[PDB]
Parts: sequence; C-alpha cells; structure tokens
Amino acid sequence: WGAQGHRLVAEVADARLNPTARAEVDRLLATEPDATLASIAPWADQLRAKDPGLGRRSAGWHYVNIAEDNCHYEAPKHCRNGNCIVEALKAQSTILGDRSLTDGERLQALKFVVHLVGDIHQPMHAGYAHDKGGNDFQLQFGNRGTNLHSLWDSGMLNTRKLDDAGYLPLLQSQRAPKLARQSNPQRDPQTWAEASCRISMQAGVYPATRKIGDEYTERYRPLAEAQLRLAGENLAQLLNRVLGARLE
Ligand SMILES: Nc1ccn([C@@H]2O[C@H](COP(=O)(O)O)[C@@H](O)[C@H]2O)c(=O)n1
Ligand SMILES: [Zn+2]
Ligand SMILES: [Zn+2]
Ligand SMILES: [Zn+2]
Repeated sequence: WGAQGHRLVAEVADARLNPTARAEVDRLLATEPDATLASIAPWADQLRAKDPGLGRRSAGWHYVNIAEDNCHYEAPKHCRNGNCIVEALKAQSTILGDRSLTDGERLQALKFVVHLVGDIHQPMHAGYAHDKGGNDFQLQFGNRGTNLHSLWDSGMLNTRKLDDAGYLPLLQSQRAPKLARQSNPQRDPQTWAEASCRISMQAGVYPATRKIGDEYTERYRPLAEAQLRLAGENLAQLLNRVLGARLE
C-alpha cells in the first residue's frame, strides 16, 4: 500500500489489541519518542528508499510474485535466501516475540511486522513476476497515467479524498471479515500471500482496456477497502498472539 493504506491497517489493528499486547506495543513504541503504531506503519518503505544497506537488502521483503505458479508458494522457488514477504514476515514475527531481545530490537521487528501484514494483503504484492507486481503494467486512470501496482497501492484509495480520520470509520463500518480461529505466525503468511495472489488473478483485476476510470473504481475499490480491513484484523490477531500471552 501507500502510506495511508499502511497507517489505516495499523489504526484498525491498534483498536483490537488485547490489554497484554497493547501494553507491550506501547513499551516498544515508547523507546522512540512520539512513535505510534500508525506513524511506524510506512517506515519500511522509507527504509527501502533512504538506507543503501538494510533498505536495499530488505526491498524483496515487501512482495512475493507467485501468480505464474497459480498462487502456489514454494520457498526454494520464490524465496531461496528468504528475501520475500512470506519468509520475512515469519522471521520478524519470531524476532518480535523474543523476550530475550532489547526493546530497540523488538521495536524494529514491530515496524517490519506492521508494514508487511499490510503489504501481504495488497493483491499486487503477490502477483506476476512478469510485470513486477503490475509496476510494468502501465494504464490510464481518468485523465492521468499510472500503473496497476500504484492503482492498488493508493490510486483507488485516493479517490475517497479522506484523511485517516475520515477513512478509518468507513473501514470499521464494513461487515466483519471471517478470520482464521487462531493466529499461526509461521503458517499464515503463506496463506495470506496465496489469498492476495488469487485476487490479482480474478477476472477483470487486469483490465482488457488501456483506459479505465469510474467503472473499475466502483468494482475494485470495495475489494481494496475489504483487504485494508482484513489486513488490520489479521495484524491485531497476530500481535495479540505474539505479544498477548506469557502464562504457562
Ligand atoms: N514511483 C514510486 C512508487 C512507489 N514509491 C514509494 O513506495 C511506497 C509503496 O511501497 P510498497 O509497494 O512496498 O507498498 C509508496 O508509498 C511510495 O512511498 C515511490 O516513492 N515512488
Ligand atoms: Zn505498501
Ligand atoms: Zn506496493
Ligand atoms: Zn512496502
């Protein structure tokens, strides 16, 4: 997603935190003055843009292109050295849950987990290697050029012309999505990447015309918005599992 989609995922999640996970999240955020779950949600994209070390190393962690394999993820094929969103989200979830680590180390893992639960729910982040997740699929949206990747990251969301205070209660108003009964931090990333890939392959998501506008927005903006709400509920369930339990 763009920066607003990332913040909205975090905002949906923050409201659903159990008291134990909320206390631990606030403890980690407090190590970075005035940080919130929303303000850190875009951080991994600015790290990618600005840090020639970890930023360059982590660029692959934002996606996994599995549509040419009909949305059947296989790590040795799509992800050999672990540089894809499925393996990165698994590892950063393990690091976040590691109570032996410093609050600074665990905040860094929280920043990756908040971002990548957002990205793994963006259909074009699990799409075709051929066109780099739609980045190479140029199209005209209204009287402006864009690409299919950007259209899903932010183009359709921007048509609401809402700041987060306007957009968040619209996402919260939707019918509740059906979640898995429990978070499995090691298995759910693959399930989520596959589900996002199946949306990228749905009839009409790749349009049959170079020029699109209101009809595309009317059909697919609700799907993008359903995916933000789903991402937020899935992020809260993950944080509630990873940070929410200690007894026994
Ligand atoms: N042409 C582009 C495309 C994306 N971007 C950045 O990448 C972000 C999206 O990253 P993800 O695809 O990982 O979500 C945008 O919010 C923006 O900051 C950019 O800065 N210039
Ligand atoms: Zn994103
Ligand atoms: Zn993107
Ligand atoms: Zn990203």
